Amino acid sequence: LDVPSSSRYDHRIRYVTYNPADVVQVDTVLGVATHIMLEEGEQYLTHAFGDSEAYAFARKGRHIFIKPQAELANTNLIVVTDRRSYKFRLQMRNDRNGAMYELAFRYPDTQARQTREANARAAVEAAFEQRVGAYYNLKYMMSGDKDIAPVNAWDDGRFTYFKFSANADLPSIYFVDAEGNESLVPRTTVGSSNNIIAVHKVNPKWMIRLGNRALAIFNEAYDPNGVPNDTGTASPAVRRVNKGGN
Amino acid sequence: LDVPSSSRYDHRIRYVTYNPADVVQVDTVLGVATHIMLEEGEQYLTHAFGDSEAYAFARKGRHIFIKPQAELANTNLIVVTDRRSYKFRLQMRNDRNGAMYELAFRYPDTQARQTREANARAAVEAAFEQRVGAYYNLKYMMSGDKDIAPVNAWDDGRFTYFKFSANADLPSIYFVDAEGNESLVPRTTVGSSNNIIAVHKVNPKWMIRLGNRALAIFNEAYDPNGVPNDTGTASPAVRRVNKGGN
Amino acid sequence: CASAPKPKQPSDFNREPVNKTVPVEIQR
Amino acid sequence: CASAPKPKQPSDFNREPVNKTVPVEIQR
Amino acid sequence: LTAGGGGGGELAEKLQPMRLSGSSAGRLGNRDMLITQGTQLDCVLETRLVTTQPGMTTCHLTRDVYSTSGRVVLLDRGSKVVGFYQGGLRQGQARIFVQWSRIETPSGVVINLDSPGTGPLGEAG
Amino acid sequence: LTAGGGGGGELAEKLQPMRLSGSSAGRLGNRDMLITQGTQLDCVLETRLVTTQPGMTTCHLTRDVYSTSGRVVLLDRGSKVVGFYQGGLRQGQARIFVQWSRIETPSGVVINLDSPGTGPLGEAG
Amino acid sequence: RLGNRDMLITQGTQLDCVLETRLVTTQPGMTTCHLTRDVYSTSGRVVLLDRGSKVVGFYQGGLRQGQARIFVQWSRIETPSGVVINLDSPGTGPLGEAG
Amino acid sequence: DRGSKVVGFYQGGLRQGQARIFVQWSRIETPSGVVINLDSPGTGPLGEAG
Repeated sequence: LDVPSSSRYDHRIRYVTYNPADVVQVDTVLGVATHIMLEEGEQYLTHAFGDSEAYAFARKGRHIFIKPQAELANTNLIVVTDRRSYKFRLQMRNDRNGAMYELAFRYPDTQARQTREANARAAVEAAFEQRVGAYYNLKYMMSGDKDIAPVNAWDDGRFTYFKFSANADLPSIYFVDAEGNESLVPRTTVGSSNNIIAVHKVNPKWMIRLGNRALAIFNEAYDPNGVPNDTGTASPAVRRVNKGGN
Repeated sequence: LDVPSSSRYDHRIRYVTYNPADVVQVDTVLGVATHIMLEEGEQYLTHAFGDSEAYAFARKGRHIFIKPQAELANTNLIVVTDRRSYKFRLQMRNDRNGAMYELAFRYPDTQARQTREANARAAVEAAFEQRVGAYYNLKYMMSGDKDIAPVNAWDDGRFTYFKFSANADLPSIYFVDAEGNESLVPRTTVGSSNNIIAVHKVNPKWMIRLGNRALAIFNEAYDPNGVPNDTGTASPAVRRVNKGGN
Repeated sequence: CASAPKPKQPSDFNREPVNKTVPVEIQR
Repeated sequence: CASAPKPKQPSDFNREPVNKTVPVEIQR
Repeated sequence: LTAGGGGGGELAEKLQPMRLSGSSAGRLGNRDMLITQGTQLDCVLETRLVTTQPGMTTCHLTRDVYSTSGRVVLLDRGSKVVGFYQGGLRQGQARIFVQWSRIETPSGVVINLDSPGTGPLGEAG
Repeated sequence: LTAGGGGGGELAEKLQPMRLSGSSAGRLGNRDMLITQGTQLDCVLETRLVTTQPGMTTCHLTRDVYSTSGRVVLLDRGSKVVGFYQGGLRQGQARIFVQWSRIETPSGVVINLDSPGTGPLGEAG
Repeated sequence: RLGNRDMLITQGTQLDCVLETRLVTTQPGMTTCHLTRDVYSTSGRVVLLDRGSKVVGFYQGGLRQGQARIFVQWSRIETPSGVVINLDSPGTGPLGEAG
Repeated sequence: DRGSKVVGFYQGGLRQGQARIFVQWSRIETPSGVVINLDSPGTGPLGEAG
């Protein structure tokens, strides 16, 4: 018998924390409607009264209304849904005092699941932004149409960043292989003012094109090894884990 | 006779360990509906009563509700599913106390089987990971376009492994036979950072292509005999047993 | 006889560093 | 008259070992 | 358990009036969160284009695109626009009609613009 | 046992308005688990391709593919893409349309991308 | 996500067999070939198709002018131990060129 | 006002013997936000059609 715990503003609003191995003692008074609230997204499956006639039941989605329709209506309500099955011990109150206007549920496991995920996301963002112990390469040269040149260019061993001035059109950057052929490389545009193009590869030679102008970028300290990606993310402090299982 | 045991929170919530050669003692009271649950994923076949009118039967998938409709309802409900056949001895109680709101089953055989499955999987994974008694061949030479070369290549006698640095694109690997023709060979990408390409064959000569650059890999200690696969798996400590029978 | 023209190739003469000054995104 | 080109055949001159150092996957 | 005269055939059909309905001026709602028709988005083509087979194109905005009021940057620079062409050229044609279908801002905003792609000076295709 | 006037036909037809409905901007939900349109996956062709008969193809990713925000590796390197071509060529065509249909990460992740296969610089087919 | 990768051969796997029956495309007919190598699972840890397994396919419709390859559909494979699986897969040359 | 932006379109190309294309202007946007749907023929500098 979990007895609904009354609120601080009114006695008519009582809260109960769910417990699968316990029941709900609902003290209904005569001539009121008790509003039981399910969890959001919970799909009602089936219910079963002790007397189908003692209480009047009408349900709309996750909203439950019951109403006594007889004297000495002491029965039970076992409403079962896809997620769980509720248990009520409907004990009629004879003096019509201390009513129960709505029964609200608290789910401990769901709250723990939601707070664990939020804390994990906070830790993930903190670890992504902390960006500790990275090594930067600044030995980059350029030759070509200098009017489309970046004002800076470097890499951290995983991505290559080209920083452009505020007035310069952002050009298109192409990956150049040993024979001189060019191929697309994926890029993400980062920076406070979107002035940095981050390409997802470290390469010795690059190609920058804007219209009919071309600039060649040369990595003068190419590291054929680099640092391995053991975690699955762009940071050494955030692991990518398999959720789907299956 | 199985008497279900009450929980420590409410005495009206009882569980019982299924025993196929024994009935359960169901202590129903007047006006209180009892919830009976079948196992997850069970298909209800048919139920049969000692008295149809003494109790009211309502079912929804794996959910069953019963409730007395007459005095001296001392009868039985026999319900059969594909997995088993449940036995119920319904004994009405006179004084309307000690009711059974919900009865649950603890199946010992299904969890006993699920424990053997998990132990089997743990043993198989341990056997695969142990990789004991393995002989490695590192006598590999290469010649060609060295800019797509691995940083290491070896074999264990069953697979050939090519390890590539973090900054290198993973190329295509082909199987070169005596006449010099190339043919496809299956591969799996292994390693923590997905840097190793394991091809499923030991061969004297290999070929590595990426775009328009080619590299040839030569096995300098080729063993035609190899080690036979008497088990059916990649490891000498895991069998592959025929389950299909037939 | 006629083939699709290639884009401009840059002149390999005026090779100068991209980084005149250390960026602030390197925290320097 | 005309047949499909073959892919580049690597030169057989600069033959060198692949393994300069023992891999760590061998655990050595 | 649970509860439950008519002649002049030519001259009179040439004198048939053409009545065009008048129009009434409206007003744009919020001009700080709006990019109106005929605004020119300047992007740089990424994928080399060959019109043998139908295909998907890709270009990246070079400049910030402001709202009509010219006060809020609505499409950041470096946004990725995605388009497509199809149908090939006919004899005598030297321009392929490219439709741009969606643009994706670096901050995550995604808007379905289904707009003709033009050359550097707005000539079709 | 069991219980239970209208004239001006040409000029008035040429003045018919072209009313194109406006668009409303959205926002991408999780960009750490998203590979948006127009992303360029660089894979290396495994099977030699001869277009006499329709057939299945196969290519392996050469590089890790990152999420839109570029912080998570969504499609590992060495994943196996599978696609197909059909219909052969016509006269005057030097490119075949290859559609890639599925990709399989080395860790077991499978996603149906029904995308066009292009050349190294995006040229269709 | 794939369910069990120790009991799975996924799309695009390259089975290497050796053709047994000499092939002449005058009449529609049925072919046959034998796997030369053990075919491992996707995880590369269990031998799912043994060597010597007998694949059975067929062609039809002949060639047209300008075509130098016939389309062969492989229909079933039967492992030396008894396993039978209906792979309705295209037949390709040694490097995967169709037909 | 001046500086209003007008938007139009054309289609169908030219036939032989034609040196003018029919342009229809669709909408106009005043620099203060006014929008009126004028669907009017576009002419040359002296009102010649197309």
